[PDB]
Amino acid sequence: WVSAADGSTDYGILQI
Amino acid sequence: WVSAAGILQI
Amino acid sequence: WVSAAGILQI
Amino acid sequence: DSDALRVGDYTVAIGNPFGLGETVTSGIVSALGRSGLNAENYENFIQTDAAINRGNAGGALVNLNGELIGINTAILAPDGGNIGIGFAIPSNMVKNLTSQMVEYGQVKRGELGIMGTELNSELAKAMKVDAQRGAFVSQVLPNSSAAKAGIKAGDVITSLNGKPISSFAALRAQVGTMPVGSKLTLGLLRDGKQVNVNLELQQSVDSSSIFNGIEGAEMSNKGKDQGVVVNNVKTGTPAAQIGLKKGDVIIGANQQAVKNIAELRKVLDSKPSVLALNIQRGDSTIYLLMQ
Amino acid sequence: GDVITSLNGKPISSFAALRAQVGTMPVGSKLTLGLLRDGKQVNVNLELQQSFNGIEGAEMSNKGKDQGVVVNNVKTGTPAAQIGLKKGDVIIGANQQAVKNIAELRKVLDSKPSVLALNIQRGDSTIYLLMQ
Amino acid sequence: GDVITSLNGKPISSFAALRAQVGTMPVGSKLTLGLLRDGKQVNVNLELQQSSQNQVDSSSIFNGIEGAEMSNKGKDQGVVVNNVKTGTPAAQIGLKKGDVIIGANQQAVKNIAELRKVLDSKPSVLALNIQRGDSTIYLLMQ
Repeated sequence: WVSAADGSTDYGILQI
Repeated sequence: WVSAAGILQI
Repeated sequence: WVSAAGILQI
Repeated sequence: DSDALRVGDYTVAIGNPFGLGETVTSGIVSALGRSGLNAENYENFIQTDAAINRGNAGGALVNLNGELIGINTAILAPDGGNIGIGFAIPSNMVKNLTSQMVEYGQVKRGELGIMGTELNSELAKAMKVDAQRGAFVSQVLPNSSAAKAGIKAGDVITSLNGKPISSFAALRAQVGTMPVGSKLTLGLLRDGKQVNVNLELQQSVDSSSIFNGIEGAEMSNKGKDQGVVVNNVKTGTPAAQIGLKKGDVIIGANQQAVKNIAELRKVLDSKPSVLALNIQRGDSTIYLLMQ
Repeated sequence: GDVITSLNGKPISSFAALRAQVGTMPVGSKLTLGLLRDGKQVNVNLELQQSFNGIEGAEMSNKGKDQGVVVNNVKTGTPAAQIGLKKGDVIIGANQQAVKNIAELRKVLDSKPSVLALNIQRGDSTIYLLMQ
Repeated sequence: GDVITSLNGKPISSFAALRAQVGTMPVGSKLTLGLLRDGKQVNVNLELQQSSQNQVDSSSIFNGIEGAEMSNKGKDQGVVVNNVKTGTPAAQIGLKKGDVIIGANQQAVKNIAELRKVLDSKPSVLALNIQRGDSTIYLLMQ
């Protein structure tokens, strides 16, 4: 995958 | 035990 | 450890 | 007199290890005023390298003249076998505790009514205090013997009845064994000045004290024979698990009227299988069942 | 129930993007958002925010005229109430040094003592609080 | 301190039985109980009422969401949540006791009827406009 060099499906609730 | 096939309030 | 054979108040 | 003991003094232990029979071992006073094995207990231990194991408990610790200096109580052993670290309760504390049991069948516990903590070198620096050890007075309770005596917060206690003080924990243990009304004298240190004061011990509730196992609820008498009112309740405790809430007033139990804690305790002395409390929340009368 | 659609004019790709945008902006940055509530376009002016004198998660102030540092209000979860501090207390002094104001208090903290002994007073009683 | 012994003439086996008996009877049902106070037989006429608290489970409205009881609040003031169980599908979406559903999917909610009315629409995602304390929040479903 990526490597350094219930409720809406798109996301749980994040804080801004 | 049983399987499907304190003060209480009335 | 030990076995038988904060402000405190005085 | 255990107060004459000095580290280096020779000690002899006598007990019944592993039921072998009366067994005598020897050693010296490793250290004095040791405590911390159980922070809730009154402990001013004498430490000795004299052999002590399972069975020695309650045994005698004597000096070369055969005089009792302490009672062997516990050891520090990772394997349940002596490794040269044993503790005994100073003879003086025993003298005081037994003499009461002889007369009252229990101990009349008194207090000075002061809050405090151990005086370490760090705290001494902050408080501009000379002594690196002793009892530091956090605060004095109002209407307490200490208050009446003229003890102020920020004071450092250095001696008790002339005898120097090893630590706050020691002092706690000292007075913790003395009977109520005992007249004693303290050596204080405030602003680099030596002070002496005359004191007299005074009198000094949880639900575990009445139900023997039910914690998390304080309660006392209400007015004059108006029942037992509950002062405060803690969450997630055996008491609140049966319903008990602060503000309740116990009118009676098992069809017997309850005016005070004495009457309540008299119903519990009967030891009934099930307890039925007739308390009252606000305007309503309810019941609480136990067992 | 509002839906944010723009930030300082620039449209918003996602919530994750918006989070990253402002997450890099400095405290106090004044910005403007474009919202959508009930099919109506809304514009708002904002100013970033942090998560008298306050020490160690405890907010205090001065009392009258050089009458010490009185405690206005305390937080429970904070280390302040974890050492005993309650609202209404009045710091008379610390480490055997008289405290008239937040200036003299801070002057003791500049000394950086291993342990801090506060001579506060609750009610008609005088107590101490220790730190470190 | 009273002991109930009979219901509508029929003797009572246990408290649990009585609970089940009346628990199935419709609101406003007029019934009679046989009491025993101070060794004294008593008869009383009763009428079932609208339970203010713990009135209705949540699985009865969301068809699959258990662990949260709720009912109407005062006078068309929304659907308040009475009690919430831990480790349940309900609390898994955030729901907590004390919440008061004001509306859902931009439709006002005054009582359980209105709420169910929105669920009859069967939307893909449900957005509840509840209020905790003096704050207004939303809870999303699906």
